[PDB]
Amino acid sequence: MERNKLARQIIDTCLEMTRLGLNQGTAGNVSVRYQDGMLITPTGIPYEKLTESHIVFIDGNGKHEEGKLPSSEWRFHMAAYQSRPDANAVVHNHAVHCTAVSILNRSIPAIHYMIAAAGGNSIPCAPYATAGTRELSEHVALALKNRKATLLQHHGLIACEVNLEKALWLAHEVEVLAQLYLTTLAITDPVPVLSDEEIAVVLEKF
Amino acid sequence: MERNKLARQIIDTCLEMTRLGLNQGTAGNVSVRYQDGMLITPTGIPYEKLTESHIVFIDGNGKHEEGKLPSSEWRFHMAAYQSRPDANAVVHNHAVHCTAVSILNRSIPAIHYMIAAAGGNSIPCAPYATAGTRELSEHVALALKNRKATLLQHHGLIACEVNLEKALWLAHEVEVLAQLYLTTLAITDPVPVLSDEEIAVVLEKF
Amino acid sequence: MERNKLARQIIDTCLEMTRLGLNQGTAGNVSVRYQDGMLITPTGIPYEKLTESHIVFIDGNGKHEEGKLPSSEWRFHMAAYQSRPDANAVVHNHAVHCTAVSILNRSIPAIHYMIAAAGGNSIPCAPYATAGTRELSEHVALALKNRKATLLQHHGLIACEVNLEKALWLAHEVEVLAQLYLTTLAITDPVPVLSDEEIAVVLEKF
Amino acid sequence: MERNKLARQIIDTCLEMTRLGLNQGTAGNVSVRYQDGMLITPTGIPYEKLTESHIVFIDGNGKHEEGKLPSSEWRFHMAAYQSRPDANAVVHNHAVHCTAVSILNRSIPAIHYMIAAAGGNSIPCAPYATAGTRELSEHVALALKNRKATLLQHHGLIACEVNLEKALWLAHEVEVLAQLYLTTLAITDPVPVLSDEEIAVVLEKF
Ligand SMILES: [Zn+2]
Ligand SMILES: [Zn+2]
Ligand SMILES: [Zn+2]
Ligand SMILES: [Zn+2]
Repeated sequence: MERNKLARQIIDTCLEMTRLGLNQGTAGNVSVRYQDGMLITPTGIPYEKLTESHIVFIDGNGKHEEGKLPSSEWRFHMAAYQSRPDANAVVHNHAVHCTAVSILNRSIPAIHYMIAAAGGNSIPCAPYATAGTRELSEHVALALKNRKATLLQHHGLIACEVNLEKALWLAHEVEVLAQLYLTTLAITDPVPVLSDEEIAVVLEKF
Repeated sequence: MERNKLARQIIDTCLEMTRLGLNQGTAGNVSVRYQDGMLITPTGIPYEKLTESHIVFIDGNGKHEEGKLPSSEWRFHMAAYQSRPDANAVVHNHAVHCTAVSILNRSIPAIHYMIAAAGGNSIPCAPYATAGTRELSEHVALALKNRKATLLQHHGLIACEVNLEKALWLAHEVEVLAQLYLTTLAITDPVPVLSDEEIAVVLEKF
Repeated sequence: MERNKLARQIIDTCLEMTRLGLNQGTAGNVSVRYQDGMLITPTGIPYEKLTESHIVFIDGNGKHEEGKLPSSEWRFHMAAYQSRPDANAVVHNHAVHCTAVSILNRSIPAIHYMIAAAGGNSIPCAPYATAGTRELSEHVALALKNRKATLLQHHGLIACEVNLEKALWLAHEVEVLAQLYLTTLAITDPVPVLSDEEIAVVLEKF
Repeated sequence: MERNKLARQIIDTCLEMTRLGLNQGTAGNVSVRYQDGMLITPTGIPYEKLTESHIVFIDGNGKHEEGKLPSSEWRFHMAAYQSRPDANAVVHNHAVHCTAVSILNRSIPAIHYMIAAAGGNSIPCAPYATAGTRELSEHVALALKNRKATLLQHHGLIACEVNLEKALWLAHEVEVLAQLYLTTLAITDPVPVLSDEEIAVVLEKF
């Protein structure tokens, strides 16, 4: 749990995310809870040139290390950490199916039992606000109150979990659920879903 | 036909299945008929860390080896083995197109002559029941009576065959048929199919 | 232009075709014109285990070498060679988009100027006939009279050209055109096409 | 900034573009501003056999080096360079989603805040004209007046930027936006977009 071990894993999550097909338009950013703030990916540097020393520390006050530029989307990473104390890692991306559902401004309903992985019977969609603003941060903090992942309208996805492995896994799972919802929505609307009682049993079970 | 040769092939089937794009949401599980029960993948361990010694033996009574946790979906692997005596290997996954057809709760009709690979003129869709229950197991055992593969509503796919090679091959084939059905269903409904007599000739031919 | 150089290239075309995503359901077969008949891939052996000595020779009379089983789809490879004297190589596959258009039993119209690569202003779709029969062979020979590639209803694609490189390239191009047609057909029907005069200029130009 | 360093990067952009899935039907071509004209990929040679010495120089008058055949699509590369003085690199391809939007003859509207990367609130679609003609060149030069990327009806995409890295990145981004637009258009028409004022804030911000 040294700084450089946490920097290496951030980078491996960047690479793994690209290999899985979630980082298209070379748009993601990844962070971990650390000391009084977080370690996050820098802005501008392509994932493949990233080295341990590129990773930036941002404290609880929002001040970042000297001579390093944190991701341009860092504020809602900080908002996730303060809204969900149990979150230790955050994955953000512009994965295509998720972003496509976020353009319809729809929530993803319980079309598969794996929806319970993010905490309830849906995957919310928070309202649009200009990227990088205080207003975007508030909507994300309210959406993550009772869910571990949220879509952001006209934008993409945020997923948070106890470690980087699980956070990437969740992010990927939401992209599968997003693709299943768009695939069936083109055939029939609305899409058949499992009932709230059925989702309650699955939740107990997990 | 030693235990470790069967453990190696299970693992290679996991890897091959991931490479083919069927194991998204890192959800599949694979088993083989062995002695009085089966060898199956364990729960929790990511496919890439899997070693021969991770594979779990579950006997005819449903008791598993000490200190090892079998997949959480093991019961319907045991149900497949008792419903189809000729089955020696089982592949389960949550492949996207198959799962998308299973959310519409539709059977896949004879839209391509390769539908005959699973035994008849369709790929059934068994009714939803909570994952891991006795009730899910019964529906799978009834669906596999006269078919080698079945969709599971709101869930995914199960495919069984005489060996791991053929079972993976079948599972993959059903994912192609699922994608062909969803692609054409978005254009026209219903989709044109081959007649029962035409399917009967193909069956004789195979 | 030795037998084993032609066997090596067939195999490399199998591999390249799989890498491109055209050989799903491990269904393709490839042949080259040779002596009085052709060299073709064998039936049963998975592409990755294929060695030079697996390749089968079939003469002008349809007799194959002793102890080797040619692809189960060899007859329409022989039909292509007799219908188009200029063809030296044949690629057959069950590529998804192409097969999906072939289930709608539609021709692909001039939605892109690259349609001219197969000879005219369309990609025909020959009528279904049981795989491996004389009747399937006749429909393919009539469809290839004035086109270098054809869809086969409820089945897949056949493409022929002067060498293996160009034949694979053509096969791949038709799969792109098939995907473009299905993608736009789900939005609007009919799809806008280029006029016959415009296609005539492109043809002169190529 | 030697000739061979610019030739190496063109080639790496070809390869990277293929790896990303934008060069299907082996149709792209890439160029860089150089001396009084440009260096561009040659016609006929498959990307993978390309060596530094294959790259062709075309001067300001449109004369190319002796014994080398420039891409068959070179004229609109020259048109981009004269229409946008700030452009140092050009990427052209027939990427599927982009080409599919270009067959509907539609512009891509502001469905995502990343639309601002090409300069405004849309991605235009220039009218069809036979490939390789003076008329195609004029339409591309008018479309690129106030945008860094344009679709070409019934054809594909052109993207230009200050260097090869950014030009490929832009080209890829437009393919993501194209896929998001076609995915949502199949569900609802019209697709919800961000307002012109909202796009103006994003532009200031970038
Ligand atoms: Zn973002
Ligand atoms: Zn399952
Ligand atoms: Zn076939
Ligand atoms: Zn072009």
